[PDB]
Amino acid sequence: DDLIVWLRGDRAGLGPFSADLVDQYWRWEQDPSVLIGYGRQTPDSLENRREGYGHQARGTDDQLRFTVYDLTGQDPVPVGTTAVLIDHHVRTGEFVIQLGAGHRGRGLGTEATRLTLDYAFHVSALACVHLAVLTPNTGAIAAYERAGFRRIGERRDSGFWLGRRVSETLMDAVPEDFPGPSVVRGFVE
Amino acid sequence: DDLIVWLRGDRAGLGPFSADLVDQYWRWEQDPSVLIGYGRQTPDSLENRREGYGHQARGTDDQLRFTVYDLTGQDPVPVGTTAVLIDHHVRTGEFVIQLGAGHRGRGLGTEATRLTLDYAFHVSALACVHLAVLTPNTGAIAAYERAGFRRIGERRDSGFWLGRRVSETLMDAVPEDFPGPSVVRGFVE
Amino acid sequence: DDLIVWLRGDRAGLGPFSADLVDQYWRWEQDPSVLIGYGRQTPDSLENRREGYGHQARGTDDQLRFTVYDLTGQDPVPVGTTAVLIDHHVRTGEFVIQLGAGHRGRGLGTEATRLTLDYAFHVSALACVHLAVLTPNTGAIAAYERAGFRRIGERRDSGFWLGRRVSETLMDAVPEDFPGPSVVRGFVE
Amino acid sequence: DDLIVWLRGDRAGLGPFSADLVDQYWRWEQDPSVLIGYGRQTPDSLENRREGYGHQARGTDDQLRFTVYDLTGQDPVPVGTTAVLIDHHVRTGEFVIQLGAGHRGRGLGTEATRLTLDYAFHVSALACVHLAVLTPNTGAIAAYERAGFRRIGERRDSGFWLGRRVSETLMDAVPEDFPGPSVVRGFVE
Amino acid sequence: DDLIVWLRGDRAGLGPFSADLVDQYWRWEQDPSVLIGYGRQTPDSLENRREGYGHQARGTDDQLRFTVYDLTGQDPVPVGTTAVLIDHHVRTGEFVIQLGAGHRGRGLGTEATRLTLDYAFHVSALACVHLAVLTPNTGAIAAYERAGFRRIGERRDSGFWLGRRVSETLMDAVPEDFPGPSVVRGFVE
Amino acid sequence: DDLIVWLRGDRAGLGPFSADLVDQYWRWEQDPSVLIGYGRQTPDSLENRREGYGHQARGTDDQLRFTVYDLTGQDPVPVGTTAVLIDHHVRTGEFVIQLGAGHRGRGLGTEATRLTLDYAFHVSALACVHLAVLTPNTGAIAAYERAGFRRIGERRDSGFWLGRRVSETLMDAVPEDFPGPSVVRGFVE
Amino acid sequence: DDLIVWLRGDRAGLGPFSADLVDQYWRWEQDPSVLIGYGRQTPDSLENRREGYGHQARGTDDQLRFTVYDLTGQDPVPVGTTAVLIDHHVRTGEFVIQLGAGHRGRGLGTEATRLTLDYAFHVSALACVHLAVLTPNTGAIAAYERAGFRRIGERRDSGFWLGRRVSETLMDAVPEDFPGPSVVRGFVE
Amino acid sequence: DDLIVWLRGDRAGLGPFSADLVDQYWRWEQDPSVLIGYGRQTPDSLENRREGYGHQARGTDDQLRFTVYDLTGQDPVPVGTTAVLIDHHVRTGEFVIQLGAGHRGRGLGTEATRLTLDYAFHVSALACVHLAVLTPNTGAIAAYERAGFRRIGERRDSGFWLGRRVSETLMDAVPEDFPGPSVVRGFVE
Ligand SMILES: CC(=O)SCCNC(=O)CCNC(=O)[C@H](O)C(C)(C)COP(=O)(O)OP(=O)(O)OC[C@H]1O[C@@H](n2cnc3c(N)ncnc32)[C@H](O)[C@@H]1OP(=O)(O)O
Ligand SMILES: CC(=O)SCCNC(=O)CCNC(=O)[C@H](O)C(C)(C)COP(=O)(O)OP(=O)(O)OC[C@H]1O[C@@H](n2cnc3c(N)ncnc32)[C@H](O)[C@@H]1OP(=O)(O)O
Ligand SMILES: CC(=O)SCCNC(=O)CCNC(=O)[C@H](O)C(C)(C)COP(=O)(O)OP(=O)(O)OC[C@H]1O[C@@H](n2cnc3c(N)ncnc32)[C@H](O)[C@@H]1OP(=O)(O)O
Ligand SMILES: CC(=O)SCCNC(=O)CCNC(=O)[C@H](O)C(C)(C)COP(=O)(O)OP(=O)(O)OC[C@H]1O[C@@H](n2cnc3c(N)ncnc32)[C@H](O)[C@@H]1OP(=O)(O)O
Ligand SMILES: CC(=O)SCCNC(=O)CCNC(=O)[C@H](O)C(C)(C)COP(=O)(O)OP(=O)(O)OC[C@H]1O[C@@H](n2cnc3c(N)ncnc32)[C@H](O)[C@@H]1OP(=O)(O)O
Ligand SMILES: CC(=O)SCCNC(=O)CCNC(=O)[C@H](O)C(C)(C)COP(=O)(O)OP(=O)(O)OC[C@H]1O[C@@H](n2cnc3c(N)ncnc32)[C@H](O)[C@@H]1OP(=O)(O)O
Ligand SMILES: CC(=O)SCCNC(=O)CCNC(=O)[C@H](O)C(C)(C)COP(=O)(O)OP(=O)(O)OC[C@H]1O[C@@H](n2cnc3c(N)ncnc32)[C@H](O)[C@@H]1OP(=O)(O)O
Ligand SMILES: CC(=O)SCCNC(=O)CCNC(=O)[C@H](O)C(C)(C)COP(=O)(O)OP(=O)(O)OC[C@H]1O[C@@H](n2cnc3c(N)ncnc32)[C@H](O)[C@@H]1OP(=O)(O)O
Repeated sequence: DDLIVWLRGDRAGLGPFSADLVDQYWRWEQDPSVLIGYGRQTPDSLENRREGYGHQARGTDDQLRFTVYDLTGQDPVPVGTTAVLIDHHVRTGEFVIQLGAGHRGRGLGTEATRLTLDYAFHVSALACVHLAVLTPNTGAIAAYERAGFRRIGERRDSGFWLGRRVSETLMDAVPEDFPGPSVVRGFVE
Repeated sequence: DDLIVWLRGDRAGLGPFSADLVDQYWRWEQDPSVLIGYGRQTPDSLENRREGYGHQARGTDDQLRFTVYDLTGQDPVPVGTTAVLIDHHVRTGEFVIQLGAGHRGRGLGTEATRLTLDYAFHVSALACVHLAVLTPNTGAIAAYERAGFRRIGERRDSGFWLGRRVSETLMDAVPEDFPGPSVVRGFVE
Repeated sequence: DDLIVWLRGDRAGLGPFSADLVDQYWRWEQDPSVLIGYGRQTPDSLENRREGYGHQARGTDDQLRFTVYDLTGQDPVPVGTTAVLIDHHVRTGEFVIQLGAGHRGRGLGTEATRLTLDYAFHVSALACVHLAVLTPNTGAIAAYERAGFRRIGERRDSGFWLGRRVSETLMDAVPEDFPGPSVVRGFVE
Repeated sequence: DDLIVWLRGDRAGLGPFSADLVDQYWRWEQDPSVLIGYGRQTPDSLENRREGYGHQARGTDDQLRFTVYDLTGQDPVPVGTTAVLIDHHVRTGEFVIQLGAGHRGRGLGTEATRLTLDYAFHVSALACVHLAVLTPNTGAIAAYERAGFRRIGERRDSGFWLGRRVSETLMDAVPEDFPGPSVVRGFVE
Repeated sequence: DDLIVWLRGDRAGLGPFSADLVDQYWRWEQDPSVLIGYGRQTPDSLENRREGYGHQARGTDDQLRFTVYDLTGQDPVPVGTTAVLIDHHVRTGEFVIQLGAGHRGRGLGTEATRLTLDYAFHVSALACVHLAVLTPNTGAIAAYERAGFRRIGERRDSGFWLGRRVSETLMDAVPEDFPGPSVVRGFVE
Repeated sequence: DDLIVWLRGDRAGLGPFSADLVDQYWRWEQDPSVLIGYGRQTPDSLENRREGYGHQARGTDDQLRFTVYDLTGQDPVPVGTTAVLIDHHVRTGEFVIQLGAGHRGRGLGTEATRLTLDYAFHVSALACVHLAVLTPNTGAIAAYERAGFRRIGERRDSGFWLGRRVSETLMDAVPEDFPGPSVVRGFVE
Repeated sequence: DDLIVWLRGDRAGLGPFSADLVDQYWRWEQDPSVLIGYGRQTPDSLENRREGYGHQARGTDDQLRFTVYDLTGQDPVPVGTTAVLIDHHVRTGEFVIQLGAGHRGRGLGTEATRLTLDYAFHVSALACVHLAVLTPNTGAIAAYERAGFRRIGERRDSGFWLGRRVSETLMDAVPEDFPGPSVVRGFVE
Repeated sequence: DDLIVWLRGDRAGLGPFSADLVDQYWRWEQDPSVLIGYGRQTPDSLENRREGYGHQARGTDDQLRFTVYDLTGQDPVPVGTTAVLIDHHVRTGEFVIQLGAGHRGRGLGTEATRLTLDYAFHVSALACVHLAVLTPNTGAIAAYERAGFRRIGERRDSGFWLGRRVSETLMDAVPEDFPGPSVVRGFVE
């Protein structure tokens, strides 16, 4: 009962960024695959994440932070995190996502991204959500395309993939391109 | 016995803004339906609400904060919160209200608003209580009209409803329009 | 040359909220006619205004503050102040205005309000600008109507006019109702 | 002699971000045309810019700030500012530029951007410089293309131009696409 | 389960710099053989190491710190520490390593250094990793050569070995010289 | 008379790091040629150098800082700076040097480096002075070789020269290789 | 197992300056015989020693502090303390030693001093260790001579022995005079 | 008249450590010959000496600091500094002295040392004054011997002279060996 779920899809759900899961967040974020995908170069320390959680909690006015839940089992189980950094001046947000090691390839990222778009469009009233993703990270590309993002173009020589200088793909999503039924509309009506 | 009730109506009651219910207040306020109705765009964090409760408690000179109780059962059960921000210079207040997910449609909002008007008129000696409500939120409109509010007009393009730009309805209530018997008069006489 | 002018109309102009004019701002704001029109009940002290100017200058992210200039003479002469309090979450702002004692009835308020609407619509990208004005203040009503505001309705018994309890008129303006040519479009094109 | 010039082109030059010009920087940055082009919605206050200059000066490890000079006259005259925010983890920077009101259309922006690219590529050893520009700002588009930037694509509905929701163009530049002779190579050899 | 392992080789592995092992780190670092090899002249105090651990944890942006694990047994057992001090301006790092007294000569240092090179090249995207080692410390020389380092030369009279003034050997490693299969590539692909 | 000179050679001299020359030090250090030679990527701000001078002055226990003087004229004129960072544990120091734009190629760097070696060997009693220099910086190589440094080797891919990844040359000097007469011996005997 | 031993001789050993033994250190140091031998005139208080231990632990860069162990029994038992105050500028240290009341005359001081010399010469790379000892303290003289110290001379009238003004003997030791096998060489080879 | 003189000999005198001469003290102390003689390895900064003067002035309970005066001219002229660090527990002090560059070889050091001994013996009531001097510094040896010091012995390999490891000579002086008439006795009788 402690694990609150706000948005419930068919396969995934979103809930708040609970403080009981800060060590799990640290372990997910310091996985080498996530470091490669994000492009972070150094692991962070657990003490520093524990300290940073308080500042993350205080600064919530222009930031969405969710814990994604796998709803295929009897009870929800957290599988990753999603975040949108909101710029209230232009109604846009920047989207990032990562899942745990054992939860990838099962589709949870696609519906997690779709639910994040639903929340950002229909609760936050954002006009555009955009992301930057390293070009070789093709799985994320496909997940974002099916979630509702569209390709803008490639920013040449702007990241490292396994030490090699590679481009990164810029993608964006707009409310009129949002696929599938919206859970938030079900909440309101 | 810990749950203090000040005003007791037929279906609802009002009591103080107890500190034992801060987590319940957070869970009510972060529900997506309440976020849509209020027009808030980002969830707040539990730590930030816990911190803010102390400041809310200290600043009570020009602020009413109540917990609404359902009195239909054997014991009172809290179902929502009501607040009036008081401007002592002109004897007016701004009214907001929200209930929990499972308590809507049973009428508790109407008598909660009516009791809030009774307290604001007959204890706080306010000359006018007003509110701003998004136009598509028709249930709140009907509840406010039966509680004692009257429509002023529509403020065009001043809010978002499911990402769509919509108007909001301005309403106000005056003591000479207060319907039904007053509990506070029963307290005094 | 010290008096910077950003927007130049036919009769009026807008510039920044200069620190050399804080005493003039205090004298304008403490005039009994402005106190009656705004509904403020006590004069403020010059020391307190001098202290507050620094905090006003620091907090500029969601606030417009202009000094209105009379451009009918050889050089600009400041005649009043205009302000818009911006709510970035919904792209709306609340508008207030006052002129000095000897500058009223010459039309400067109308073009000052119109230029403020031009700036708020075409630079700040606001969807709605609204105001609250005491009903007996009919001159302000006419000035706002010709500037581009439209009447919403009356909030009953929500202010004092010469000690008498009176209503206040709510007005709003939208970009599609903005009259006349826009100076900002001339800046851009 | 006080105006230091580091890079000297045919028409323009770059020098340090001198503290004697903070008021001129404020006046340039608060011009309505620059506010429209950048997409900033509120003017900043002179006191706040004066305070911020110290923090800008202290934080120079990952930030380039230049004052652009017009070298067509007998002595250099500052005409604008250029900045690159450096991300040392991936050797990339984000580029912004603005000129004063009377210096546009004379070409100074093109060589200012080209010299900024020369410095960023050949002194800072950056692999990619990128920018975000509102689509209707076509003059900046042409200036950036001739300076050495190439178009990536359009980020849909991510900015306001005169209150209208418009897209913004993403551009980037790489060392192998840098046009013309490099001044920095002349410094070294 | 508390002992996290990120990189797993055949004989060794790398994990985070856990706080539960600060006393073990102190005992390893104060061993006379490690003091001779590093060239440190005075033992450090346990209280000072306990204090320093917090500062080491906070400063992780340009520093790699690993605990090396022996994976030959049923469960991982920590045997030493490796560190890379990163200079993000030029994509280079300085490498140091020490093992516990009973774990030397079994090969763990070679694969620990190789895995550190793998992480530094393929996650941190470093172009060069270099080290300084006292010339008489021939075992470390052989371990570094087989791990992937190459000899640069000798810095004359720049260290003490058992009180005698001796030279130190400078070595470096580049990605194109990295031997053997990379674990990180297995993580990504 | 204010310009103190400690060591006087035939062409050059060394004196203390006077506070009257902090702006001249800033202008020398921010020259693009010095930034290329040192490998620094961003200019520093004058305010930050002025602040840092106090901390540089306080920390003199393990640091040599000199201003080099040209003694060919009637009076000494400062032409550059030299520094040695001392590690008292092993009696070694790291050497850096830069001259002003108009003073290079006249030989002053060679005798400045030689006098710095004389001071470091015969006053500081250092056993080894070493340096790191980018390989394409051949003039510095020749100056250091004639001053008394000897080549160790090349550290591959450890710096940028005009944006290109290049190696850097490691050099060292020992007292028994110190060429020419020593001024310090003249001071003592 | 808590009692760490670094250097192990035939009769004695040296380990770190453990915090569990601060009261034992106080009791040893306040013994009247140690006060006479050192020449201290007043006892120190236990609270002051407990406070000072933290500062002693923090300042370890130029200070050796050991606890001497008697290794004749089954387990090590601490019998005294040895200290060397290091001057890193000239590679010299000043040596002091005291044992507990019941451990003198059994030889432990001689090997404790010899092991301290071994550590100071072969780990700290000191060129000279010296001491000052009151002339009537003949037992310490003999112990120091057999440990490896040689007599310099007598500093006349520079101490008190039982209230009488007496001279103190100055002694020093150099690596080339170090007697017996070195444990540290066994650690390294 | 500002230059106070306490002790007046035939050729030299001693006075207080005036604050008007802090820059002259810095210039004397940073002369390379004084650095060689004392054995200091790095010059100190003028700001640091100016800061340290206040702390030197406050701590005068166990410290003598004099400015030596040349009394051969019409008025006293300061030529150096002398200091005695007093250990009140045993009535002993450690003596140091340096003169300016142009005042050596004229005998002023001998009478300055003799007057310092007179003050230390007959005002401070010290039983022994001692010094440590590098062995090659033979002029200081002769000056100290004629002033009243006697040789104790040589501390082997405890200093550097022009980079060479040399011994230092230990000397001491006692009241019964004080040569010549005492000025202080003339003050008292
Ligand atoms: C915003 C940024 O900066 S990008 C950073 C992204 N974060 C990371 O990469 C960290 C590690 N990766 C992850 O956490 C996750 O993989 C995410 C969040 C990127 C989402 O990836 P997934 O959850 O696996 O996508 P998902 O599981 O919904 O399925 C995506 C589709 O991509 C396709 N796909 C998967 N892998 C590959 C591949 N290697 N190549 C091509 N296509 C692939 C599959 O068809 C898959 O459909 P299916 O798995 O449902 O059958
Ligand atoms: C002040 C502001 O800014 S408005 C913010 C209001 N807060 C929220 O909307 C948060 C979510 N909603 C709520 O918490 C509650 O619904 C409140 C506080 C608005 C009150 O709503 P309710 O308590 O359901 O009104 P209530 O239950 O007293 O009945 C209201 C009447 O509205 C009518 N009504 C209910 N839903 C609808 C609807 N979708 N359409 C039209 N009419 C409706 C019904 O006839 C109902 O009568 P009944 O339910 O007693 O039979
Ligand atoms: C936002 C709020 O809370 S309302 C607070 C308003 N502030 C104040 O009232 C302070 C004192 N008043 C003022 O500073 C100014 O009068 C303002 C800012 C309200 C603007 O008023 P004005 O500048 O005089 O309006 P303006 O001069 O542009 O002309 C307005 C028109 O109103 C009409 N008008 C003026 N007075 C009256 C009146 N007493 N009755 C009816 N109509 C009138 C006139 O036709 C006039 O047209 P004209 O003067 O150009 O010929
Ligand atoms: C990075 C960002 O976020 S974009 C923010 C850009 N900043 C601003 O827009 C603030 C206001 N504008 C400016 O300060 C300047 O115009 C800059 C910095 C954008 C550069 O613009 P300019 O300096 O005028 O470009 P420049 O003068 O070098 O010439 C650019 C070319 O664009 C072309 N051009 C100019 N105006 C237009 C126009 N309205 N439509 C189409 N093309 C145009 C011309 O052919 C011109 O060539 P020319 O003027 O040398 O004959
Ligand atoms: C970066 C610096 O500043 S150097 C500081 C290094 N740190 C230290 O020296 C502290 C003490 N030493 C250690 O901790 C470890 O010995 C390390 C980290 C240096 C690595 O040494 P090792 O782990 O023993 O190397 P490793 O075990 O992988 O084998 C190295 C090879 O060197 C060779 N080798 C070992 N000892 C010697 C020796 N005395 N002489 C010559 N060759 C030797 C062996 O052939 C060995 O192969 P093998 O042991 O697998 O059969
Ligand atoms: C320690 C480090 O990190 S290296 C950083 C060095 N700093 C810099 O490079 C900043 C800019 N450069 C300088 O300040 C100076 O050039 C220094 C300090 C490097 C010294 O260079 P110089 O003072 O010119 O050397 P110097 O003048 O004594 O003469 C050096 C010799 O190099 C030779 N030389 C000069 N230029 C070149 C060249 N481009 N190619 C080959 N050889 C050259 C000449 O024969 C010259 O002899 P000469 O000039 O007396 O006839
Ligand atoms: C550094 C300074 O300032 S000196 C301060 C020294 N500290 C103290 O004196 C405090 C009290 N004393 C002590 O703690 C210890 O006695 C120490 C540390 C000085 C060492 O003294 P010891 O450990 O007894 O010397 P040790 O036991 O190794 O033997 C020394 C030799 O001196 C000789 N000796 C002992 N006592 C005397 C004596 N009274 N007269 C002459 N010779 C003596 C013996 O032959 C002895 O050989 P042996 O005891 O092995 O048979
Ligand atoms: C306490 C310490 O740590 S020692 C540090 C001493 N400080 C310094 O050395 C700094 C530089 N030197 C000085 O400041 C001064 O020389 C001092 C303070 C050491 C005193 O030296 P002086 O004042 O020259 O001694 P003084 O002038 O009184 O005469 C000393 C005698 O030494 C003899 N002497 C002088 N130089 C030499 C020499 N190179 N070799 C042998 N004998 C010499 C002379 O016979 C001289 O007699 P005279 O000069 O009166 O005819």
